[PDB]
Amino acid sequence: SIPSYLHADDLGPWGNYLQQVDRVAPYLGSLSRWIETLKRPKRILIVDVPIELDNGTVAHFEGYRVQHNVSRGPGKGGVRYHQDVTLSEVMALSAWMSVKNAAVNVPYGGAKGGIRVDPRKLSRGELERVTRRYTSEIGIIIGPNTDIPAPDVNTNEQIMAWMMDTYSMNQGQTATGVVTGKPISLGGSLGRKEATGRGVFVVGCEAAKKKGVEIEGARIAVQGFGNVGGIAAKLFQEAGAKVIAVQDHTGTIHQPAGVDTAKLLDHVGRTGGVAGFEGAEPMPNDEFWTVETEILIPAALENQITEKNASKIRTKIIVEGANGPTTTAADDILSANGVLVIPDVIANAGGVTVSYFEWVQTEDEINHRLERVMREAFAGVWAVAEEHKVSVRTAAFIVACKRILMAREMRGLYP
Amino acid sequence: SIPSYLHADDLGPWGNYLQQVDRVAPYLGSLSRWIETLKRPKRILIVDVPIELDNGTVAHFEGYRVQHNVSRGPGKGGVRYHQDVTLSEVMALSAWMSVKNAAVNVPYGGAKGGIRVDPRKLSRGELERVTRRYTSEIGIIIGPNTDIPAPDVNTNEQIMAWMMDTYSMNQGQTATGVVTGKPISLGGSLGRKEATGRGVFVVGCEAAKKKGVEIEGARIAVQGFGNVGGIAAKLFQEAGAKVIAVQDHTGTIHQPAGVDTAKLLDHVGRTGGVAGFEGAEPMPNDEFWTVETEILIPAALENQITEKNASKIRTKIIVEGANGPTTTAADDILSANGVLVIPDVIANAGGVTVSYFEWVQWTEDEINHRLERVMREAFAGVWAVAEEHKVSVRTAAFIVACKRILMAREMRGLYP
Amino acid sequence: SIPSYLHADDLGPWGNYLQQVDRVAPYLGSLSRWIETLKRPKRILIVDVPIELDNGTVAHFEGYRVQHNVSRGPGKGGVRYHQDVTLSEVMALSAWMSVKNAAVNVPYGGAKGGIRVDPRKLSRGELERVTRRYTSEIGIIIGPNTDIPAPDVNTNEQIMAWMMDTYSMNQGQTATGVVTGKPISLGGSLGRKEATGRGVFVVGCEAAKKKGVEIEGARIAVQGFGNVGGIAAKLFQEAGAKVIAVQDHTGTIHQPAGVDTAKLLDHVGRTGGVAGFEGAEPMPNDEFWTVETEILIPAALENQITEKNASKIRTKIIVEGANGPTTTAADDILSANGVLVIPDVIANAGGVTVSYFEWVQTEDEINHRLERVMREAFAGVWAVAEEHKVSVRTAAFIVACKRILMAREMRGLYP
Amino acid sequence: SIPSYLHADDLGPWGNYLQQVDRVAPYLGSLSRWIETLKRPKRILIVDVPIELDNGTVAHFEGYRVQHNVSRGPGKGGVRYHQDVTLSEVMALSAWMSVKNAAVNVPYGGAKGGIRVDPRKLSRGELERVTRRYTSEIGIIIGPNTDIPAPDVNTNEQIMAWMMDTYSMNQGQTATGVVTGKPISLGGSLGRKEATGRGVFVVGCEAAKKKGVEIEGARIAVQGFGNVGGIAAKLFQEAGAKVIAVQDHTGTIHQPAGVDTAKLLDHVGRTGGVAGFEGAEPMPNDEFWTVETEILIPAALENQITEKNASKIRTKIIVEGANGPTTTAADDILSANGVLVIPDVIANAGGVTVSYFEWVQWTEDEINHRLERVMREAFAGVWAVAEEHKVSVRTAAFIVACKRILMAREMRGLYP
Ligand SMILES: NC(=O)c1ccc[n+]([C@@H]2O[C@H](COP(=O)([O-])OP(=O)(O)OC[C@H]3O[C@@H](n4cnc5c(N)ncnc54)[C@H](O)[C@@H]3O)[C@@H](O)[C@H]2O)c1
Ligand SMILES: NC(=O)c1ccc[n+]([C@@H]2O[C@H](COP(=O)([O-])OP(=O)(O)OC[C@H]3O[C@@H](n4cnc5c(N)ncnc54)[C@H](O)[C@@H]3O)[C@@H](O)[C@H]2O)c1
Ligand SMILES: NC(=O)c1ccc[n+]([C@@H]2O[C@H](COP(=O)([O-])OP(=O)(O)OC[C@H]3O[C@@H](n4cnc5c(N)ncnc54)[C@H](O)[C@@H]3O)[C@@H](O)[C@H]2O)c1
Ligand SMILES: NC(=O)c1ccc[n+]([C@@H]2O[C@H](COP(=O)([O-])OP(=O)(O)OC[C@H]3O[C@@H](n4cnc5c(N)ncnc54)[C@H](O)[C@@H]3O)[C@@H](O)[C@H]2O)c1
Ligand SMILES: O=C(O)CCC(=O)C(=O)O
Ligand SMILES: O=C(O)CCC(=O)C(=O)O
Ligand SMILES: O=C(O)CCC(=O)C(=O)O
Ligand SMILES: O=C(O)CCC(=O)C(=O)O
Repeated sequence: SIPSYLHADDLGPWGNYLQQVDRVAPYLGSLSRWIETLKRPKRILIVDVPIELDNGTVAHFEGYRVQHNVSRGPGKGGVRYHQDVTLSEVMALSAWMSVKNAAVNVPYGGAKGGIRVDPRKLSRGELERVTRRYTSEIGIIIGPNTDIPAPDVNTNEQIMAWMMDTYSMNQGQTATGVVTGKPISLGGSLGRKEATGRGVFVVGCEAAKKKGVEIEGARIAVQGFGNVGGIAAKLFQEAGAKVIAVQDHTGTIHQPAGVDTAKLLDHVGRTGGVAGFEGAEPMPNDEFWTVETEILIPAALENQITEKNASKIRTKIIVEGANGPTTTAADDILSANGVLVIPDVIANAGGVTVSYFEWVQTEDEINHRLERVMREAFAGVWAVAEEHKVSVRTAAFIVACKRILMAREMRGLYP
Repeated sequence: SIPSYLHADDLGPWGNYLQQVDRVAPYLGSLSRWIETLKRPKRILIVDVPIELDNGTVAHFEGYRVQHNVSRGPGKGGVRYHQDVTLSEVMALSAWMSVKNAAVNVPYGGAKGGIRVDPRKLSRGELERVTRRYTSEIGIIIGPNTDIPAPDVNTNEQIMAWMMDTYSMNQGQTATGVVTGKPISLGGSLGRKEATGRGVFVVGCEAAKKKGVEIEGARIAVQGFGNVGGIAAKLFQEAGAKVIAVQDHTGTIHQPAGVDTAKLLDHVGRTGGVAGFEGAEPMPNDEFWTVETEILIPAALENQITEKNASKIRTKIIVEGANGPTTTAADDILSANGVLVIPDVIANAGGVTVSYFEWVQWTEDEINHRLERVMREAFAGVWAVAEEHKVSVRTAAFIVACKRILMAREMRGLYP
Repeated sequence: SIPSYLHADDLGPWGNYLQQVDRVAPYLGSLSRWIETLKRPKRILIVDVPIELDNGTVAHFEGYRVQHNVSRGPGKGGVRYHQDVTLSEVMALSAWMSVKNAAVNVPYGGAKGGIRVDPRKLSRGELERVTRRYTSEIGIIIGPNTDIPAPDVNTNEQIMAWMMDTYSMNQGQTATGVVTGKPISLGGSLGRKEATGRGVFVVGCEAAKKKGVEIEGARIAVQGFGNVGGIAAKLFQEAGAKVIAVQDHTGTIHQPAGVDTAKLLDHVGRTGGVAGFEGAEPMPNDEFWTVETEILIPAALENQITEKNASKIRTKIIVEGANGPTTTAADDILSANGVLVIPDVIANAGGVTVSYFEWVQTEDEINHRLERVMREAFAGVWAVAEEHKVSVRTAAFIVACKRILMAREMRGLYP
Repeated sequence: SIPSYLHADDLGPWGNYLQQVDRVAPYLGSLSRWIETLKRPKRILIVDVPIELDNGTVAHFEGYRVQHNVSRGPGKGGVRYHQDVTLSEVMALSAWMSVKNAAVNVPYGGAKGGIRVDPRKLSRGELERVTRRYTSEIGIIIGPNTDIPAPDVNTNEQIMAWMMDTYSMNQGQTATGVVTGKPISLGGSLGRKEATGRGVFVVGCEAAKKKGVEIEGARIAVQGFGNVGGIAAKLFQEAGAKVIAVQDHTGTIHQPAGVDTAKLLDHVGRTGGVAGFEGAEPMPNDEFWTVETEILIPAALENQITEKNASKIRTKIIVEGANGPTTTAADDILSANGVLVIPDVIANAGGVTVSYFEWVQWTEDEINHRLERVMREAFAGVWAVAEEHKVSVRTAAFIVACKRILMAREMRGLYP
């Protein structure tokens, strides 16, 4: 049964997560007794985030920090700034953290934050004030040893610096370990910046090996061209693939010869989106999903590959950079159509893997260890998929949830 | 706008509270720029409360602690165990705490807790385990100097004792100030246990003087016969009133000679409700609202006097012991019909008043004498404001309370 | 069943305390279920207290803090420095604290401290160093809101000042509420210094009314002439009584005319004890107990009125200033001889009552409220004794233990 | 002088420890002035552990946590559940932790915990409640940076999980570092679980080299077949040795061909002990000590090799898996009989060594490979000391450890 604070016909991403839980249920053996633990976050914190606007009036924004499961260790997970941030969305994101963390076996529980705001509508000062007030409000449950935030959509090294500074001033001492994804002047690295994109690239290459797809001249489509999508695209072109189609919030472009990802990155950084890129042609947004490719990389927001457009997708491999881009109804259609789907909770875990590295701590040393971690987790999940004759997503959930509920099992209930 | 985590077609009591806020808006003056602070709780904590049931299976209950506003001091407010506990309801209850605390001028912010559970369905052990797990889950935001819980619907000295012990054991030291409503053996009193009901009685008498109603012979109806309703009814009969009708969750009883509250209290204690009481007749639940009285006392749950039944009410004074029992639509109808309505946020504040006396530390009589006097003073103050602005006592109570709460916000400012 | 860390043949005062608990068991009713709580201290802390001696060598002393029961509130109770301090003794003293605190109804659990040292064998420097090391070592379980020490045998305002300072310096801030019995300069009072003796005097007068003993001309004998004994004798002489026999660790003196208590106080202060006092005749220690009196006040150490000498006693009232001066075998003998015995756990509760007054914070007003509390506590216990046909001691335990165990019952067990 | 809270005629294991300290006294040099530090634990905490039994009765158990010496670092040491747990035993166990941690040079002081309880007499629910109440009571002095418990007799990864969870719920955050010996799901390893038994095997092979004893074909007798005894016997059989006699609390078995340790471990798991094992013959308990072996491994409880049975032992090497299994009087007898005794404070330090590894953040084989190396090197260092002073390995081990502990005490000094 769903919690009374949610509406059953308005479950958003959390409704998808719950479907993914139902699908792993038959594979949990005696851990089944504990399955409801997956459907109930330990801690939901909803905080008022009031600031004085530049125009003189007071503005109130919804801030969230959800700790979904911390059986295995302190909470870990990013912070989203987006106009569509909601309780149900932050809950789902915190759950996929719990599952991805268990799946790649980092000693972290899952947590997530969000502010319901479009940062484009705020001045730089307003953005800073919102960030600091939010960090003050959630300070009561975060900390280097308790719950460690990180970037997500519309947040970045600057937002993390403001968070780290605010928490430090509040507490009275510099605490670099309270957030990851920090600027290098404060402890972070170019390693962490490209970690998520690089993980996506690595597991996409491992899947291509399985699917018999050659990376040289492989057609790639990417949704999103920010921290995850932009980096994944850069690495695939550098591997000799052709990134032939990109869609973001500003529109869609198309380049049969493959875009110059370097120039497109600079263009995205200069205008805020791919629309207007000189080295490509504009394309209707719907046509993006029908462009024939070898690999499709959803790396924008959730619920993008759905019952509605899944059948018209013509690709060999989907590699989920985004959290929850694909629904379970879509999974079924894509499988029936012979598409290999590499799940978010495996594919995008590069970020939290290096976040772990940053929390504990060449650039090549880091990356080579990450690539090892990502291949090994992929290898393991693949073996579980083969063993139980299930999709890679289900297999990922088998591995992650067995680790989560065994922790619950051993820890027990008090009292 | 309303927060995105609520639905507009499902606001519960929070919707009623927002309407009450709209009505104080014209009276805030320069503090109007802060009015949205009243519509946004500072802190919403929702916790999982898992236990193993006696039967071997794991059960998960919804737990809540909402700190609506702490501009003026630490959080203060009860914990409700009820099957219809929801986010919006605990939100509304915590907001009424902020207002009532500012109205009677105790240095507490408003907070409230809830567990979505029917205690009737739980064994005594299960109820303990639920209470302890809840307490350990919200431990991170409560404490004797931070947020202090107390009883509410279906909770009592035993539930409070369990919360206090749990918190103490988690913290590693006895912390008797972490909750109020404690049993005598842990720092509480019979004073606090009858405080809210006594506050209702005192305030109802002050109102009766204003409307020219004599207490001796006066007909009283009471919805709810628990901690608040039972004591209120008991005190009114002892003052010479006739409690002629009682409704609770088990049924409605009617007795024009006035019930023996001593015997009815005992009956509710043995059986669980007023249903089946010897000294009365059973009456249809809807009919309860139509019984002619001098004073009607809703002391059960919220949203009980509505546009559906407000025109049918025949009484001179409503004194709200319950939180949120009357909607703003009902207010308009009752006022049109010349009914005097004394708002919850004044009438039921006797509890948090003596809760303050428990937390901060004189005979019981002396303690009651100060309580009675505190309630009289706050009533007279709110009444003076009602006359000043020619508004209802509810609006005046909000004028007084929100001016205190928002001036605190104004002075504290925003950081950064 | 006694704990394994004690020896049955070597129980010391704990053995007497256990017999007292057995004597209250028939009167607990439904609270009998919890009676073992009285028999088991929540917390025993034994600490090494090493210092460097003046002679250049290292000395190790035994330090103790026992928290017997904290159901009703934070621990409260004094610290004894004495060569015969032992685990069993500190346990017993902490348990009498719990009981007296509930009998007089202050919101404190029972606790006690001790250092097995004879201060007469230490220089002032050494005594200070021992006091400070001991405070640092037990720091982890004491504090203004947790456990509040106080004086007892061979400790006083100077020991308390050192304890308070050490704790403040360890914690980084002045914390005056960490102990009671402080010097005036640090928050304390003459009211607290005389509180225990005054309580003994008050209660003694209430018993005298019950037994028809006139204070005017009454013969008083006091064992111990320290903080408790000295002050009680002083108040009784001021009330017109004759203090005719005093015994302390240095000897016994006798003065049928009644000693000048003021001069004897001065003499003890200068020489260390009553021995050699000019205004009295020396007398064998054993003969002390046979001197006929109206009121006998044991205000020294425990186990002083026993099966061996109880039959020899010729007095009308015994008022216990000391903790546990009278064994249960002695109670029975005394009972049979028509001697009224007013128990320690009522008679000496003046200290903790004004200690409470100190912990929360005129002198005449402060004493006027000490006297009212003591009379009301005495009348209440007297009522219970008559109601149940039991001794005053048993009645005091009835009142105290019903309050202690009802707090236990209500708090329950977690888990 | 012994502390007044102990009896000279009832010192238990603590008395044996003191004899051991006396034997190292001539070798301390200038650090002699601090010898009494070895004989006085910094901190003894004894706690009441009340629970409600399944039959409705309140039961009180004795809980202990003794922090013997923390000059060199945070406290580290196991928790024993046993019916003969006593103050003197937990003191002795804490002190051997101090010594072994210094001997193998891990940055931990010595501590130990226990509950005087026979787990066989409690249900699983009762055992859990005891564990949790104990953890909440000793919480005030344990923590990941303060004092980190671990397994010992009758405790294990399930007990560790419960301690960890309790401490985390009390503190309000997951704290996986508060204990070691955790299950894999909570951060523990198979390396840690086999660690002590493995270190016993490693040093046993290091002594076998010194004595020219071939592991292949060597006769082994083990007392105790739990976490230490079981894994040690397995590792020896896998190295070609024959495990010919096993004694545990249920009895003694004999098998001159060498037991299948895999099948015996399974039997012990299923029935609780070695009694009834089909693959061997029953044998009188006292005869266990007279069986001729190459290697004898006491891996049960203390005081098993004494004046009484020492002259009867026919073996080449004794390797102490247990804490304090051998008295000083037995030591002398064994030395005169040419038996080589490898002491507990070196031989069983494998656990704390990997406990350190767990607490701090390589495959399971690299973990083991590092364990093997540190154990060989610590053995070789103590051996060099023993030959330097012409003393036993036990005395040499104390020389190494006590010099390090007392130098730490010397530098830190006394405050004030
Ligand atoms: N370390 C990380 O940053 C990390 C780790 C794991 C998963 N993720 C997930 O990866 C995804 C992207 O994260 P980011 O860090 O790249 O965000 P980012 O803010 O750098 O860029 C976000 C991208 O999403 C696109 N987008 C937004 N709304 C869109 C719409 N309606 N239609 C199409 N595209 C739209 C934007 O145009 C932009 O390209 C999110 O799902 C995030 O949760 C991020
Ligand atoms: N100190 C306090 O307990 C306190 C303080 C201030 C306000 N209040 C308010 O007073 C009211 C009652 O508090 P309590 O402490 O009396 O609770 P209580 O649990 O002692 O009893 C509650 C009463 O409500 C009645 N009730 C429940 N459902 C009903 C229904 N559907 N129809 C009619 N009656 C119904 C129950 O039968 C019972 O008589 C609540 O609104 C509570 O918020 C209580
Ligand atoms: N606030 C308090 O100080 C307080 C409160 C309650 C109870 N008590 C009890 O009162 C008693 C005395 O307390 P104090 O504070 O007066 O101690 P104190 O150290 O001021 O004087 C103690 C007295 O005991 C005497 N004494 C010691 N050994 C003796 C022996 N073998 N024979 C005879 N006399 C001996 C000493 O000579 C001295 O007169 C103790 O039992 C203490 O626990 C003290
Ligand atoms: N990591 C560890 O577990 C660890 C580390 C270092 C030292 N030790 C020591 O090793 C010994 C056991 O460790 P464990 O972890 O194996 O305990 P365990 O509880 O797994 O098994 C204990 C063994 O002792 C046996 N035993 C109990 N009483 C006995 C008796 N009277 N006669 C003969 N055998 C008896 C039991 O039958 C069982 O075989 C203890 O001395 C413990 O302190 C354990
Ligand atoms: O780096 C992290 O902590 C994880 C970032 C995140 O939220 C994600 O993996 O989606
Ligand atoms: O006494 C308190 O602190 C809270 C009482 C309460 O919950 C209420 O006033 O409704
Ligand atoms: O003042 C106190 O806290 C108690 C003094 C004391 O030790 C006693 O009452 O015996
Ligand atoms: O793992 C540890 O901390 C040590 C276990 C223990 O108590 C021992 O070595 O005997």
